[PDB]
Amino acid sequence: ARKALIEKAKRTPKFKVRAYTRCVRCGRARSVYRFFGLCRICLRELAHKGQLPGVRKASW
Amino acid sequence: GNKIHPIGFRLGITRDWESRWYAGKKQYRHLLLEDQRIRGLLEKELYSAGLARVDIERAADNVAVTVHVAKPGVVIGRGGERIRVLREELAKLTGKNVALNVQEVQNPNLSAPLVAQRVAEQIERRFAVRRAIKQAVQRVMESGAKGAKVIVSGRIGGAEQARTEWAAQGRVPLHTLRANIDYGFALARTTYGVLGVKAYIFLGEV
RNA sequence: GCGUUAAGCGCGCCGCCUGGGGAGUACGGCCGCAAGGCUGAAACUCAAAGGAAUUGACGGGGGCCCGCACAAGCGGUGGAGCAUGUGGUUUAAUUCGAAGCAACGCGAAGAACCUUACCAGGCCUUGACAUGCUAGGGAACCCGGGUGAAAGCCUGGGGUGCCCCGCGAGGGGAGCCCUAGCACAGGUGCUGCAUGGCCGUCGUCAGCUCGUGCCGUGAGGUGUUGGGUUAAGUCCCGCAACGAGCGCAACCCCCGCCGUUAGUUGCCAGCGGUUCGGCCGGGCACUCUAACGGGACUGCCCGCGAAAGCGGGAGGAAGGAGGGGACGACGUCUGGUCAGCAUGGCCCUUACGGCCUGGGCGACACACGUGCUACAAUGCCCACUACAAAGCGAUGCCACCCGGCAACGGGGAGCUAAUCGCAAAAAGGUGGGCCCAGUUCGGAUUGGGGUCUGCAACCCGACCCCAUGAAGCCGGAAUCGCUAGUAAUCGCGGAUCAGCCAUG
Ligand SMILES: [Mg+2]
Ligand SMILES: [Mg+2]
Ligand SMILES: [Mg+2]
Ligand SMILES: [Mg+2]
Ligand SMILES: [Mg+2]
Ligand SMILES: [Mg+2]
Ligand SMILES: [Mg+2]
Ligand SMILES: [Mg+2]
Ligand SMILES: [Mg+2]
Ligand SMILES: [Mg+2]
Ligand SMILES: [Mg+2]
Ligand SMILES: [Mg+2]
Ligand SMILES: [Mg+2]
Ligand SMILES: [Zn+2]
Repeated sequence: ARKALIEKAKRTPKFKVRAYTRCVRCGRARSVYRFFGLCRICLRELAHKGQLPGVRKASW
Repeated sequence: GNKIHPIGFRLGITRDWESRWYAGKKQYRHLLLEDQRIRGLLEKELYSAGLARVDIERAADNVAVTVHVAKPGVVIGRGGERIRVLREELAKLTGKNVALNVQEVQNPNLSAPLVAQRVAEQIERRFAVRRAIKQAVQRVMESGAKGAKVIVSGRIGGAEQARTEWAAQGRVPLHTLRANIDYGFALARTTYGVLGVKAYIFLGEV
């Protein structure tokens, strides 16, 4: 998550196919979810703290 | 590594969402994100006051923001000029145009987040950890409540070894999906490393 | 432990000890046929040697007792082709981590570029990013040109208003740009045996403790042991304990019957019209929908028991925790992660910083792991035809027509979606073909053509079509999962995602 590498927000990609999601908290661009924009970690946490509306702990 | 978050494990019942509002599909993320921003500002500012929780409701370009503090006077300010700057500073961040409420804390001695930061501070002030702890605990214990329990990370005292401190009275049932246990985590930066502070508080039942 | 068979209370006398090792050894002496025996040191050396008892761990000790742990049983893995991970080989690089169970389709829910952290080459230094300082020119910013792979280097012209003071030229000054110096950014650069955080794991195992009292010089023990019962330290009875906490359970979610609520789901179920496709009238009954609520408690009857609890029966949708989730104690391992994030210390700051193109993360003659597809007729191919759930969709799902063998293109309706689309579900059923053969089994490899995505598909994409049609005839030692709607088997969906190596 090198600050520099956090330049996805640099619209100008030269070729859209070069854009990539990146976490919006960890930077951890590995496995992010579009809906929230959260590095799978920076999501299970907020979802626990309760800062993610309706994001209830699933269960069936 | 174990023991799920007592809060999130209770989000369905005895405990609710810090950010309640609807939307989705193509706004959620943007909107949601917006929340982390506020909470970002409210936290770096209303610290010396006792930020306890940050409810954030929405109804389209009309947010709520209801900061929970122990010393609301600090949030407010002299006659209320500071609730003018924050309230205004919040806009330069979100043009959504929202208000800002401030609900005092009925004996902060019962707000986990606070019972922790309390401890946290002491630690950074180089105070025997074992004490602040036993101290905090008794406080809660002694200010109503049916159960309390404080946990502090390692390096307690700059020990070269990463330890753990306990202390806890009354009943504190993390497994009972009804108990309604308040939780809170205080971080502790320090000359020798970082110490985490966990505080649970058990109140009544429903 | 001893206790009138005292290790009690006393008296008489005798022997003997005065740290361990060196040593019962050396020497002297006495004794013996001899083997040896009795008497018996020190130098040296070590901070101990040692006794009883407590907790625990361990035992090829014992009793009791659980878990697909074994057995019974079904399917599979180890053989092959391939896919994916890992090692070894190897490479300019093949970035890094993970390692017995508790690493090995694991981080990586998506490496052609990006990502990417590695390698070569070109290139920038207050920097791709944050706040602030000194001197100076000009300042916002917008549009061309040259070298170039790109970056970047060099460079050209439009264009400054904003506040105050001044007739005005013009000067001062705030936000900003740029050269230069500085504080400093930045670092996926070491350390998770400095850490938070979160996770794994023994263990969803049944346990781990506390208060008060009692026992004990004490460490601690008692309660938490015992008999019985339980999925369980669950409950009963006993007992110097009486309790209580964390855990167990219950509270919560989904599936089982039912009711209430609500009917732009659903139905000739009841009625008339029909382009008989429930299409329209109409009605909410049923289905479904999503909310609340009722409902099993060994409550009921028989029988065993002190009691708990256990066997059976009855009513009932459901029975003794109805199935499955969510939920993982005090603690273990210096378990994992400083590459998610955070942070202590160390280290780099014409560089372990940053940009770019190309390459690498994808190679093999090797081994293993986890997988898929098979080796066939309880099958395989073709035509016809039937029943599902759960999700997804505006910078998307795409009906319908025409084109092309097809991938798919071109046109193009509906839908911000229970009431449009992805969709045909497949195995199945019905007719028929193949007839046991590497064979209409198996689809690898390879040749050739072609579509799409994407700036680009050589290194490295998916897909369609023809051709080729390999290893493979059910797997050595050894090894895995599963006790039900499970295993086995058959499809459909999603996340990431341009596309996609998902046989995960
Ligand atoms: Mg960082
Ligand atoms: Mg002798
Ligand atoms: Mg002699
Ligand atoms: Mg002895
Ligand atoms: Mg002994
Ligand atoms: Mg079982
Ligand atoms: Mg067996
Ligand atoms: Mg094999
Ligand atoms: Mg029972
Ligand atoms: Mg159990
Ligand atoms: Mg439970
Ligand atoms: Mg280690
Ligand atoms: Mg790889
Ligand atoms: Zn994140």
